Amino acid sequence: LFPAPLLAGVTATCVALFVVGIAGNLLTMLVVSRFRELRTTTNLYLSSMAFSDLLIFLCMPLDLVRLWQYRPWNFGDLLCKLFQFVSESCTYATVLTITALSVERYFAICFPLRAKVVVTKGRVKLVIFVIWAVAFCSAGPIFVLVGVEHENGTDPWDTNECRPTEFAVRSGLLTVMVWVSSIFFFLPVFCLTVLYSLIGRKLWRNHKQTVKMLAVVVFAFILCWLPFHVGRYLFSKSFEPGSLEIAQISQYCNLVSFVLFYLSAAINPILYNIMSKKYRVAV
Amino acid sequence: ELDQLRQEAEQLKNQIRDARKACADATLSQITNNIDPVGRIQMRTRRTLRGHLAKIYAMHWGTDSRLLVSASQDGKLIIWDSYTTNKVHAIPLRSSWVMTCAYAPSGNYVACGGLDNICSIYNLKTREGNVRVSRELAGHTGYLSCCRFLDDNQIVTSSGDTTCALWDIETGQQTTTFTGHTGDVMSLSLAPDTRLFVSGACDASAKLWDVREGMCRQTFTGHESDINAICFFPNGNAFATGSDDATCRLFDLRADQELMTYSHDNIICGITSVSFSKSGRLLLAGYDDFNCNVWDALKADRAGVLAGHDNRVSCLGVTDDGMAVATGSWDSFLKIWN
Amino acid sequence: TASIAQARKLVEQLKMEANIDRIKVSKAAADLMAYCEAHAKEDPLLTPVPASENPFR
Amino acid sequence: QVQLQESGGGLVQPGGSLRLSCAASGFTFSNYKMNWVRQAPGKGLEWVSDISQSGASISYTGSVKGRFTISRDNAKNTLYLQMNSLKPEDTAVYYCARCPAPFTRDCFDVTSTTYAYRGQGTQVTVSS
Amino acid sequence: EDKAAVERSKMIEKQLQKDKQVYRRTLRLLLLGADNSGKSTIVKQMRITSGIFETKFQVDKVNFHMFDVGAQRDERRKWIQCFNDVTAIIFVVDSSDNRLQEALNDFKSIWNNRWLRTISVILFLNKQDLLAEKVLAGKSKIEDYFPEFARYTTPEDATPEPGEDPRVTRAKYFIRKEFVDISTASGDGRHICYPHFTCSVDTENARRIFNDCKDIILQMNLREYNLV
Ligand SMILES: CN(C)N(C)C(=O)[C@]1(Cc2ccccc2)CCCN(C(=O)[C@@H](Cc2c[nH]c3ccccc23)NC(=O)C(C)(C)N)C1
Ligand SMILES: CC(C)CCC[C@@H](C)[C@H]1CC[C@H]2[C@@H]3CC=C4C[C@@H](O)CC[C@]4(C)[C@H]3CC[C@]12C
Ligand SMILES: CC(C)CCC[C@@H](C)[C@H]1CC[C@H]2[C@@H]3CC=C4C[C@@H](O)CC[C@]4(C)[C@H]3CC[C@]12C
Repeated sequence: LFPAPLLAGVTATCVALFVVGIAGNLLTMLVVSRFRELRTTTNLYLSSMAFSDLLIFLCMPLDLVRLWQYRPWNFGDLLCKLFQFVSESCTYATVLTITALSVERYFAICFPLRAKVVVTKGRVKLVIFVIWAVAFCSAGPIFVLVGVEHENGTDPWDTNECRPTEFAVRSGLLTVMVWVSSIFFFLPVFCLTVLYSLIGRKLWRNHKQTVKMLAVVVFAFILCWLPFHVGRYLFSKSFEPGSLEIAQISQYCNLVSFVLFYLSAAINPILYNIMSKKYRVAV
Repeated sequence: ELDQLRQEAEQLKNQIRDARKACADATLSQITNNIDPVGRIQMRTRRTLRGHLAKIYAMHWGTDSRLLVSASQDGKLIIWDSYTTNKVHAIPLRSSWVMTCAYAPSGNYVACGGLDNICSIYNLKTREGNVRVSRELAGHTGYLSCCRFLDDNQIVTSSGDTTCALWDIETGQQTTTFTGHTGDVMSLSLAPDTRLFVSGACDASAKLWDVREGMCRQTFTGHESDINAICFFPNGNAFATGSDDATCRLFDLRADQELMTYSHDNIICGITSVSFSKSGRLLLAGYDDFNCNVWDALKADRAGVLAGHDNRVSCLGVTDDGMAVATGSWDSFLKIWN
Repeated sequence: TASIAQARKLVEQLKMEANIDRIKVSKAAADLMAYCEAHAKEDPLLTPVPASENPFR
Repeated sequence: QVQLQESGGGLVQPGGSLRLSCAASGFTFSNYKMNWVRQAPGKGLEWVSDISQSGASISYTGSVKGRFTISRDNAKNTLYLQMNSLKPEDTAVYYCARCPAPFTRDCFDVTSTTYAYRGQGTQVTVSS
Repeated sequence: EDKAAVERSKMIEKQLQKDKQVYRRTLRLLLLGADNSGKSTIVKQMRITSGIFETKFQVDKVNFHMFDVGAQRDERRKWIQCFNDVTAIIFVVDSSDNRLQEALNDFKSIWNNRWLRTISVILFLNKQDLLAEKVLAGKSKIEDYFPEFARYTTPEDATPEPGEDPRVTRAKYFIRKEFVDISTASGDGRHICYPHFTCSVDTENARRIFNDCKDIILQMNLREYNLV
């Protein structure tokens, strides 16, 4: 599938994003672990997000083989299922940490004197645990959704592909998973837009650069994640009768969504860390 | 008459200058040049003490060389065990603006004071097992800057009202009052024999006081700005003063003048604390820039640097056995170095 | 009116500082050198101690 | 020792001029901001003017702006105040003070209770 | 034994955390002013040989500890350093024009001090009824102390505070502009001066402090939350 140059470019950009994102997410964790004065609540959320992004990138090579190298998935079925589960759980954890970080930024800006009391750092670790628990619970159905399949007319060694199982396609599990995933786009996007719009209203009433970076954060989130969920929905729809003409659209959309999905993990440290003077000096 | 006495004072100043110049047959540098440099003094942070919410203003080692009290302006004295970093006591203060703390040589009491103008003496060995304010020495008309126990019943304090005071803790009244400084008295160092103490008092001058007679035996000048710290040389015949002019100076009581000046053109910040090592070969000085410097007290060379504090180094202290040096900073951490 | 007394207080005080028995600076420098030389080996910071005897290790 | 010795100034007719000088000893004169302060009869100490280490920054109190000019000579460790168009209200003892610490931008040197780093002052009288 | 020592240390550390909560949730203010400034009266408006006084008051469930220097000498370059971490310095200055240049110099020293160079100043230009009476009377002239006032004219964007004769507005805004010039001419946005025209009888002074602290804390939150 696809032209070879297209996927060559995809893998090149993905390797570049791999190095960049690994560097950023390692830097965040090292800076937060070494420096005691940097163990603030926002930096705890960002350390969790850095871990999630690092795990996504570590899973990236397997996904890229699954997409480009096309070496038949002779590896364990448990490996396919578990690595998909890890990738999905880290995705949901990153999204939920972004949402929690926006909600904590809305406080401490619109209620600077209330946040000094209401926000408790002891509870922040519980919040991170709850984020991760929800991510795991939501990515749990991956073990029912994904599996190693083969072309019915060939040996189960030259066409083994880790993919959503035909049973899931037939049983309707695919669509319900698509909508459950879309929850992790609609809730974060609405929350971010509303809360950062209120923050921008207050600050506008330096502040110009703060508002500009908030707009950049929301725009980057939308750019990276709207193609992801739209491509998942298209891929689900492409298996219905008469959907032959939209199969190519789904393929291209999911390729661009792959690129942007890993761009998101590469860029999160840039969006949330380097904008801080304290972080930059800490580096 | 005012003018007559002024002329007499100036003539006596000239006489004293000429006498101490006549005594200045040779310099310390010209005498110590033949001794081998101390080498590069490399020291590492063995311990870091955490628990103070605000900047640390003073610390003092116990005579056992293990327990140390620190004072923070969040309103707490913490007595730590430096070996394990266990907190032995945490005393909440009635006034959070504490600028000094002291550890009784017997270990039974600590003292602290500050902008409240009161020296609070805390009993550490109560039968009930809880620390209490044993006494509240009042009578100073300005913030306490330093305090130091002579004994479980006597403590000498320096104040921003330009005077020092020797107290009787049992009766809580100034046994003696030491006057003669014109600026705030910033620090005092008690002599090893406890029969004398020196004080540096924001008038670029240090003074030597006899505890029993209550009079100023000698006045030493040479600094260009306020003296923030003063420390006795281990034999008790000399002392070092650090000041805001970014230089430390060594004074000898018997020669009655300044022997050595420890400064570098790259240092343009004031000295906040000074201390001598066990043998007196190393002079450790904390600075307004966030790191301390270790000087060869004899050759006046900067032998080493202690970096590791993110803010002002406010207090310094060497154990009685000389095994480690504690540095406390405005970042609220005490670091033990060895 | 009290300032005239203070000057007096200063003047007389300077006298008790001029009449002390000072010594040559060379003697003081030699005494400090002798003390440091005598006590050098007893100073852990000047002479780092073996890690076994260091209580902070 | 840190000492500041001021000379010049005395009895002068209104509308006259006077050049006060101050010789500084015991400290590196070029590292400190210098100030002119004054005490009029029956009043407290009042800051008159200030000049920075290199003289690049100068400031005057409003009551004297346009009449007095402050200067310093670091090679000679001297501070000068040239006072033109003397007024009867300028009758006062003039003290030369210096910043308590070097390389600083702030000063705390008008205090009555024996600020250590100012001189004994020189009387400047304007009368008929 | 060592186990008992560790247990005692942990018991102490629990109390230390309990106290850290209160310490972090409370805002500390340093009240500075001269003898003629009515700061002593402002303290009495905070109706909820010692060297320091504390008045603790509450606004919208936020606790403020305001510290007034008590029995101290007039030399302040050393004990002022104790206040390098307060959230704000409330600097009260009397408008009587003459002590104004003295107050300007005090504000300049506070502003440019190395250890107070990140602390914001809430500037209470106190005693404005007295300022109005003095200006209207015409006997005292600001030009005799500040010659630049001879050519200062009120900005067109200045709030008028209805009911003020234009002379009063011109004088009060010139006095404000003096301190604002001092505050903006040195340093940078690392700290901000918040000028207010106040009277010791004003019942809203506390509220003003609150409104300013919200801003001061806000400016730090932008840093603490990686927004700038
Ligand atoms: C080839 N593989 C690598 N890719 C990139 C794919 O996009 C796919 C094949 C494909 C390739 C090219 C063009 C068109 C379709 C399409 C998209 C779906 N899908 C996944 O595997 C999904 C499984 C899933 C998890 N919750 C869902 C909700 C609704 C639909 C699906 C899922 N999970 C991920 O992708 C991970 C978790 C690794 N992030 C396989
Ligand atoms: C199971 C895998 C997939 C994910 C588990 C999430 C883990 C890695 C998360 C959850 C809570 C997080 C911790 C929250 C608080 C702190 C304290 C701080 O001083 C260092 C980082 C540290 C210790 C975080 C490291 C990462 C962390 C342990
Ligand atoms: C892609 C979209 C959703 C990005 C949202 C941008 C947010 C973060 C910010 C950026 C600039 C902000 C605006 C800047 C200025 C003003 C004027 C003010 O009187 C009302 C609020 C308003 C109108 C702000 C609303 C929120 C705002 C639009």
